[PDB]
Order: sequence, then C-alpha cells, then structure tokens
Amino acid sequence: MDAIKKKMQMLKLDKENALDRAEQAEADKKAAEERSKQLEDELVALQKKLKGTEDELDKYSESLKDAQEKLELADKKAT
Amino acid sequence: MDAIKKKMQMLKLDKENALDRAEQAEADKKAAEERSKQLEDELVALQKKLKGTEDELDKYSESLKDAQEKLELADKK
Repeated sequence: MDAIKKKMQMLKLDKENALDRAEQAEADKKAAEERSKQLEDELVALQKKLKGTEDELDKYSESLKDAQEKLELADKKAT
Repeated sequence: MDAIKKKMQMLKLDKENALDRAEQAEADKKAAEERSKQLEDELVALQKKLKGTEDELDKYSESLKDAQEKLELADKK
C-alpha cells in the first residue's frame, strides 16, 4: 500500500481507538455516579436511624433520672 | 499544499480531538469513582457511631431495669 494511504489508515484507526476509550470511560463514570447516589441514600437512612437511637437514649436517661429520684425519696424509711 | 496533505491534516485533527475527549472522560471517571470511595468511608464511620450509641442505650436499659427492680423492693416493704 502507498505510504501516504497507510498513514491515513493508521490515523483513522487511532481516532476510533480513542473514541472507544471515551465511550467506555463515560459509561464507567455514569456507573460510579449511580453508585454514589445510592450510597448517599444509604447515609441518609442511617442518619435517621441514629437520630432515632439518640432520642431513645435520652428517654432512658430521663426515666433513669426519675427512678433514682424516687428511690431516694422511697428508701427514706427502709427501717 | 495538496489536497492529500490537507486531508491528512484533517485526519490528524480528528485524532487529536478524539484523544482529548478520551482523556477528559477518563479524568471524570476517576473523580467520580473517588467520590464513591469517599462515601463508602463516611458510611463505615457512621455505622461505627451508631453501634456505639446502641451500646450506650443497652447500658441505660439495664440500669433502668435494675432501678425498677429496686423500686419494687421499696414498695414491697
């Protein structure tokens, strides 16, 4: 094949190989973005579960405070 | 310049443009995947915080139950 024609064939092949690289990276990028969206949703659900747990801890801490409160007034006459 | 040298020039241009797009795309993929990794670490850390909170909650439930047991002893006297 003529040298000039061969060079042109190679430039075309190089372009195609690069477009293929871009297509694959763009697909991988979209995949990562979707994974990140799902992870953000997991973090929000977990944060809500933690908030619920902290609220319950406060409820227990308050109830315990009342109990130790009543226990003192109670054991006033253990004899 | 001949049309043959000119066509060759346009082909070299198409190639450079495709390569530029490929490199930008690979850089965006890298950045996106790093963000996913960052979120994964935030999740591990949050799960650890929740576990520690659930452990403290168990500690208080046990103490409250014990104080209720003792309060029963008081009344039952």
